[PDB]
Amino acid sequence: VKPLQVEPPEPVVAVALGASRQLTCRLACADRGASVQWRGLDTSLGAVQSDTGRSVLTVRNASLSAAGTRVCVGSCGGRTFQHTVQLLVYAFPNQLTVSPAALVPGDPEVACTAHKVTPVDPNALSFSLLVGGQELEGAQALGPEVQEEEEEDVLFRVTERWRLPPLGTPVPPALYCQATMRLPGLELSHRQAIPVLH
Ligand SMILES: *[C@@H]1O[C@H](CO)[C@@H](O)[C@H](O)[C@H]1NC(C)=O
Repeated sequence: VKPLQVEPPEPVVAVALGASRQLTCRLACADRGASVQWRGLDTSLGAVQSDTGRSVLTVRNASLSAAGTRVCVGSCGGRTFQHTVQLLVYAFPNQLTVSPAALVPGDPEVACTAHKVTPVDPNALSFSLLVGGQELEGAQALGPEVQEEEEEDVLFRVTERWRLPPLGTPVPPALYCQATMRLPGLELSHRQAIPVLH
């Protein structure tokens, strides 16, 4: 095993807005002046270096400013070791709004808005329009519209819209909007019912 080890070891660690995470950097060293440094936001909270074999970095009540690349550097007997890990701070939406909130057969469009979300990158944040547990075939996605929420941290409001196909017979009792967020080691989802009236 390498002299320097970080737990957790993954190159990207995701932390929710308001949550906590602890990164422990351990350096095995027989010599006396072994040093462990946590840095990466040196222009900000700053770098911290100690004569030690163990240094723990803790993010508490994570804010978006906690995000960024951290590096643990260990020095033992003139040799230097490192581990680089990106902290990703995200906010999964705490509310979806569907418009219209209920559909009548024949309605041509439905919109689903995710509130207070970040990141908005479509490679992480996705929207699906389902009937049963399957994607509704023929639903044309008009593309996410992104805006800031009103005024730490600035979060976003993201709306997907679909032109609807005929819903067919038998008419489904509901559609569902699902917002899904995919990050390293994580898949988060929010499915909201859309009643179909009449
Ligand atoms: C967490 O952070 C926010 C500031 O963004 C603060 O308003 C809230 O009270 C904090 N919670 C604690 C425990 O300090």
